Amino acid sequence: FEGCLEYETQLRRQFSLQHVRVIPGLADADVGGRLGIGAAHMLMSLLQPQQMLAIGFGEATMNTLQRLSGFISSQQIRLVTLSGGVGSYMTGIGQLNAACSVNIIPAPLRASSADIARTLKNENCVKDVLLAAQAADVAIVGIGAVSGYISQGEQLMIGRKGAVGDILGYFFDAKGDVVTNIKIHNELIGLPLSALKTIPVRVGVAGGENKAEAIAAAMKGGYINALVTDQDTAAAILRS
Amino acid sequence: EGCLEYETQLRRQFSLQHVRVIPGLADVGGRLGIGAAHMLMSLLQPQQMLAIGFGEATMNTLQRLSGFISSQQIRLVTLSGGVGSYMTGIGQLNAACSVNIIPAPLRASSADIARTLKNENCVKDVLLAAQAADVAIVGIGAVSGYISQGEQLMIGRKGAVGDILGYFFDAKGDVVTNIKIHNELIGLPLSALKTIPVRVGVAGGENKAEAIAAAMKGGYINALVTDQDTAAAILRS
Repeated sequence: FEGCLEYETQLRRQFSLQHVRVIPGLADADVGGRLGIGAAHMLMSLLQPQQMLAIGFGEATMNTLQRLSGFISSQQIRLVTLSGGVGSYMTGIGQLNAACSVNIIPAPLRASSADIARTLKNENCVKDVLLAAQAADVAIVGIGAVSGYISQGEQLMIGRKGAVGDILGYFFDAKGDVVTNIKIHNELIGLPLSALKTIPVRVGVAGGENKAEAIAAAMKGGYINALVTDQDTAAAILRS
Repeated sequence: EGCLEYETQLRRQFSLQHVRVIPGLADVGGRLGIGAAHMLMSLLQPQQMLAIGFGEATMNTLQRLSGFISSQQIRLVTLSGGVGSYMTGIGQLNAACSVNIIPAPLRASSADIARTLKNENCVKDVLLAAQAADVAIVGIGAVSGYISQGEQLMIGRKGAVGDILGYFFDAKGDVVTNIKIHNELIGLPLSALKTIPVRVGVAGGENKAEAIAAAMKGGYINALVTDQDTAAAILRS
């Protein structure tokens, strides 16, 4: 039969990934903390001293930063937020050393209207951070699945419009294309997915079998070109 | 030293609640941080809320207060936008500390944009939290890069002597009313800061005496941490 190493090889070839790690399904520990540890080990090998790491929001990325905090200080890694929201990055940034360089988009995650988001993106202190993010060497993001900032109603319509998952709040369909008649898209302050693709090494950290279709789609769209996930999710991706 | 005597005079002359005057007597700003952290350690009860301004005296203070903030579970909230400008201070706390940050720039490119930003739910929520704080800790600037060299010159021409949180006031302590940066700032205005019951100003340097006196006369702070020479200067203001 087949195990984690074989799932890594298959994922790597099937989605043309640059790096993949697949962690075993059960252990004496919950998946999400173990995803963090694994994403952290992958980033430690990928990042060179003084390089720049763009970070998304969410529990998996915040767990990852925690595990990476020592390497971040020791290796002088500069962190930059991929999205607005400020406070949503504090569980991961809090663990860092005071001398660590962190560049934070000083704006909300989501504006109340598209005109307001467009205004805020043009504010110099925000535009500067958006450019810095797009220029990073490596990115780490979570991946949400349609299976705080979005109402129940919006979530239901996002799904009716064919979204399967999101990165940074931007929703894409089963083929990996951004769903284009979704209003939240034009209201978000951070980097759009088309800009995220500038970053050369884009690591998704995500798991739960429920997320298989979203993770697959994210790779088919090109948004991530490296993956950290778990055994069961990997299997499900491969049959997607 | 003559420190207790300056404390008494300052307290009486400006009707202050608490005052500390540190010896003259070389690392001034470092010792003001110590001073103001000590004052805050005696004022804050467990789980109370501290509103913080930006600048180095305040960020210094925060470093020295960091273990008190953990063990007494002090909740921190930013008085202004800017985010990045608070990071040297908050980086020094651990990750179980509660820190509520205004998610917006310090200054918008126009007053309409400031006003739009202040009405965003996520900004407005933090502004209210800030105004509801138990104690505040701010620096005081003296007219003696969020602002042009050109702007700074016109701000002095308009009769400002000093600022708190980028809000400039004249020698009597009144907010200078024809300065457009005021309507571009995202944070709490000074009139709102005055809701907070204990408002501690931490500032020193003889050149700041006029600004510091004025801040007191306008009621923006009602507690002060400063150094001996500055105290002597304020009192002769």
